[PDB]
Amino acid sequence: DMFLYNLTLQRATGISFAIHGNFSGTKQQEIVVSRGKILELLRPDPNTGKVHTLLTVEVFGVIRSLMAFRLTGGTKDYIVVGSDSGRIVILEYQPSKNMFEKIHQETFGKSGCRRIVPGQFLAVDPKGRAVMISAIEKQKLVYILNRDAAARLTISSPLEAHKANTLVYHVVGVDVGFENPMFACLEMDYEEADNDPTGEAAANTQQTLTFYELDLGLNHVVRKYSEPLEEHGNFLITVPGGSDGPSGVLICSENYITYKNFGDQPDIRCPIPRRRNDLDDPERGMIFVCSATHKTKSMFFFLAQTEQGDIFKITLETDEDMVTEIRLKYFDTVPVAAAMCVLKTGFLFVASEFGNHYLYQIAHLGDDDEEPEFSSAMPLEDTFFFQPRPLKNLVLVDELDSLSPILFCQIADLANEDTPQLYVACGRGPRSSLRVLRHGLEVSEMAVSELPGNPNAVWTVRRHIEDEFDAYIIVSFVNATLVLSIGETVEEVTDSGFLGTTPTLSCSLLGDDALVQVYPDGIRHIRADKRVNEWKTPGKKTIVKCAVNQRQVVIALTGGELVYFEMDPSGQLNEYTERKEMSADVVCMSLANVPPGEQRSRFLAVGLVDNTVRIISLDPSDCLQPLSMQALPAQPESLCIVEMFLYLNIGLQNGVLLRTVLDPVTGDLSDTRTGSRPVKLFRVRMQGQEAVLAMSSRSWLSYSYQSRFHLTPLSYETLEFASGFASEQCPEGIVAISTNTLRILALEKLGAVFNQVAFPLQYTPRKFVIHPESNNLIIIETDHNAYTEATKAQRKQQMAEEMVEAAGELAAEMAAAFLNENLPESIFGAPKAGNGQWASVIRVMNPIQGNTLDLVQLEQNEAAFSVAVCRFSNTGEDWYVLVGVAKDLILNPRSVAGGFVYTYKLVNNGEKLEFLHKTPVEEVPAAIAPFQGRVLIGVGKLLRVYDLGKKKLLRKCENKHIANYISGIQTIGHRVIVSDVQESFIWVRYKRNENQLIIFADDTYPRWVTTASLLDYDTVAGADKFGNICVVRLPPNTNDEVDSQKAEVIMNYHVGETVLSLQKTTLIPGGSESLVYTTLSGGIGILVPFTSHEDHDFFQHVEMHLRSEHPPLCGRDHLSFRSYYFPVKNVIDGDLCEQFNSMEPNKQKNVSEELDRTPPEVSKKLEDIRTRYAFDYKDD
Amino acid sequence: QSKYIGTGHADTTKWEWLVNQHRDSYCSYMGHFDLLNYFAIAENESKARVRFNLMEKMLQPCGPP
Repeated sequence: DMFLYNLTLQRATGISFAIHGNFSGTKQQEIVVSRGKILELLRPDPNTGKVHTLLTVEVFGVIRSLMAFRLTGGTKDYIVVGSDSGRIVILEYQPSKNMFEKIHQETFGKSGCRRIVPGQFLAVDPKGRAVMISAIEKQKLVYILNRDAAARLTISSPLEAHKANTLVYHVVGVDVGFENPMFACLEMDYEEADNDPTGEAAANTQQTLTFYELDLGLNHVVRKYSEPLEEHGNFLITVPGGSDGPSGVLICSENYITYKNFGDQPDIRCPIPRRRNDLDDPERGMIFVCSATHKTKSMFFFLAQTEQGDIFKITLETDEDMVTEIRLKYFDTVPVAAAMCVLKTGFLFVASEFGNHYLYQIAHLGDDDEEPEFSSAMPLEDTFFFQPRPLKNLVLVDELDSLSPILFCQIADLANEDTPQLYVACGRGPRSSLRVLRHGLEVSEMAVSELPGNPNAVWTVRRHIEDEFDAYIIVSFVNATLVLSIGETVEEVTDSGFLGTTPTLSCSLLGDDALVQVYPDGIRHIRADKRVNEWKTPGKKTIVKCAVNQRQVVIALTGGELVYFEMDPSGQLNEYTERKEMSADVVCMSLANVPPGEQRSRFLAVGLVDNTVRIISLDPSDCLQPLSMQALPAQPESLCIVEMFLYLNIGLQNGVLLRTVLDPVTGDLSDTRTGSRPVKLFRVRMQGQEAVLAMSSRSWLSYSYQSRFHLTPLSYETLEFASGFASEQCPEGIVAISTNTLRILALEKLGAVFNQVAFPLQYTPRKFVIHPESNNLIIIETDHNAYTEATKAQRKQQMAEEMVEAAGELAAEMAAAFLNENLPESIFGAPKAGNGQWASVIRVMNPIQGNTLDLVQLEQNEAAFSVAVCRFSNTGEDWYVLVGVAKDLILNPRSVAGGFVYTYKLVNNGEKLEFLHKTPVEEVPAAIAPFQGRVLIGVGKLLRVYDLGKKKLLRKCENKHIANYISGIQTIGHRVIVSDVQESFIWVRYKRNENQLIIFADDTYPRWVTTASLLDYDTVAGADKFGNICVVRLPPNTNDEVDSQKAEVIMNYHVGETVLSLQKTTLIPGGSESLVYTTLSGGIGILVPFTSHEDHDFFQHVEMHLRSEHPPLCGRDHLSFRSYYFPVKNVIDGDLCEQFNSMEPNKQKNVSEELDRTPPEVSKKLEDIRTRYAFDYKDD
Repeated sequence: QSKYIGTGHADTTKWEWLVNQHRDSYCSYMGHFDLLNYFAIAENESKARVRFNLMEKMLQPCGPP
């Protein structure tokens, strides 16, 4: 038996919908976004300009439409949600409870994203009196919205607006001044097209803009108006009517925009302006992808973005009650957005269709400048032209990191740390990237300055005790120490500091204004009044270790000889009249800070080569006297006494760290392994309290939170030293030095999440492999409708040559500006052209830094879809890089001219690719796998065993009984698992005697596989194009000699987001194996096995209870949702279970008492799963 | 059942069946977000243009009978 448990770690980051309004019922405007399966409420701050996520809720359904409305005289906006349920839901956000309250939910149809069941389209009357939900075809429903005496919104019965054999491109409510509600929509009748064997009825069948009217007095809906359009349009825009502007709709169409208000209003059209000298194929059209609308009591305007990301400001001139002209004007350029929101106080929210999201501030409305303003009345026949310029009307204020779309992922420990990182190949075209993910605390790099030599230490010292900010940063190297004054320019200083040439063991502010340096050859004291008191080391000895304080200085000399200095209130230091020797040498010391009231701290921790730590009193009553010793499992590396009670932290030579309680004696303790690196301990200031920073393979932070400790690692690389920092530039940060680098960092965010570092790419990545020796990455980046750099260059040059042909002699100057400037493709989009064109690039990149080691630009129409790095049995230990490529791939309709397989030498330990040979093949090979000293390559439906030759790759075996097409292949040591594009997995054995691939098993169900992974020698876990995940297992007693084995399915589960990477791995050291998956919406999830049947029954009953006491927000049935395509088999939805903490307390009491438990017990048992398989940073 | 679009009978041609499942498929592409994402990634086109082509395909997904 294998029962699983699903959990989400990083929720989906891509945005499918976005609306704005006063959802909190205040003057503040919020933004409700739909990430597909998750509804989210965000609040952009008009002060700091950051977007904060107020609420995030899993709806357990497919959100297909999102609208907000407001009743007359209302002060708060509701939320209408069209889902994959057969229900419409109206929700209201509650700030006092921070939850969406389901105000209404009315049922009308069946579940699923059906063809004739409404839910796909949603348009509301701009006065809030009625809402219309409609399907893609035929069925359309309208509900009447009216509040009662208690001011609570009430819904009516559905009014039918069906029209058989009619397709709906888009629905939009028309702003009429409190007249009968009007819903305009684009329709297309296919009844004639379905009855004409010539196909002529298919053509000349143009879409009709139709106006539906809701007769409020007669309580029925009638197809009031209908007129055919000139060319097909993609979406509509509500033109504000009534008192503000003229009523009507803006129909967006390929290369045109048409205001077509009905009545005596004449159709007004304007062509879509095109950029000057488009590198795109002129045969391709141009449409708008989205539109925002801003309505003011004074004016109004629109913002319409093109496929290239061109935002235009559309204004309408009006006379009497009719419109005169459509005035477009080039506003700016942002990435291609799925939705835009224009908020008051000047802010534009751009939710990109892929990649990171953006929040800009509107500096200028777009006018008052000297840019050309186009009008519909301008005659031309030819379109308008404009010059794409950098951002001059907007300013980037915030950027939300979104991982969508995640195409490949490898969870491995490529860095020096212990916890594995998530190396994620993800992005969209030119904005693609390889991002490294570490789950910890976000680190804001305030500054980075490289240091010569190898620095080993660093401190930060104030100039006065009353100074709110520090004054000096000291860095100790091998033979020298350096002082920096953190003024306005953080420049190197020499005179104010004195110190010396020799390495420094400590730098502290001893007096109110006196500085003290401890170096191996002695102690230097620097008074504020520049008088230096120098203390030489007695005899030939040197100072091994030290421990400073606000009024105490203890040093440990060779042979373990302690020397104690205490400052008198007059200011000088006085050495004690006795020096104590230890049982062995001293390796580390710590001395607690003095309380504000007292004049000296009592306890002194001293670590010995005895592998023991000892507490020594410093009060004059028992000065330098043993108080309590303690043995340790290894030699200590650092000590740190800290308050919150008193705790002694001990970091050993191995990676173990210990927290102990002490007062007159040492008490009990708890320990944990951090190992791989010796643990160092530093004092840091966090949230106005004292926290401890322990450094090993990772930098962990231990801090108390409401008498409850936390030990959270930093999402950052290895560090070597650190000390607390505080300046006006960074009020509360940390100065840390790593190998040959000095860094000023800050820990602003307190919550632990998946933090990233992004390495930009050029094209959309398909796959990357791990080089075992070099630990580097070989990534293939392939994109459709693209030019390669060479081809782009030839078309730009050729376009200059065509450009000179005009009689004119400014053509050479225009060609100077044009050729000189290659616009950045990351922001202004990448030139796209050709239905058969492609662009593929092989890249060798180091995962430690962002540097690309090698670059291989492929030919024009070559498209790589597979890659691998392996050795060959016939050759030596030389690494080879095979890359599967396709020649002249045309999709829709699928037709391929050829395919290739490049072979590379990968010399200089994985740093450069040397061309070997290029073996051609008939069909595209989208699968390459190392297999028993040779390489399995899947060309088309043919799985072939390939060996290396000096001229070409020799075909050693072939199997052509595969159904459709090979998408991927993975092999255990003996067997071969192949992923058919449509017909699930197949099980093949390779007979070594005859080189024969015998198919010995397949699946009973068809599965549109996307990726998979071998859980063991018998079972395989696979993903689905439709967002499902399954585990299929062979019969237990089987051998590869038998044939036609039906593989039984032991797990089915609909995730709801398309999965593209499954990987069995351990997330943290000491935890258990989990099945981590990534998704196409930028989300990271895990599947977790149960350890006993008792837990299975427990979480299962939790699931059943919450399915009824906490039903999905958008009317969907949870059990049906997870059984979207296949019934659920042995999976418990942990995302639903963790909503136990969000229910009402009475429901928690009922569900808990039904399990004979208490709510806190249920919550802890839910946290146990994350503690065992994910990230838990609680420290008792 | 006759009033439910997509339902079939004994005298239902293969063209009617596959145009029914073709239109159903295109509508499902419109619905499920990540499916439209996969398609918009394969062919380097924005989501809006992919949905537009999927709507133009609704007139005659296969061909005349």
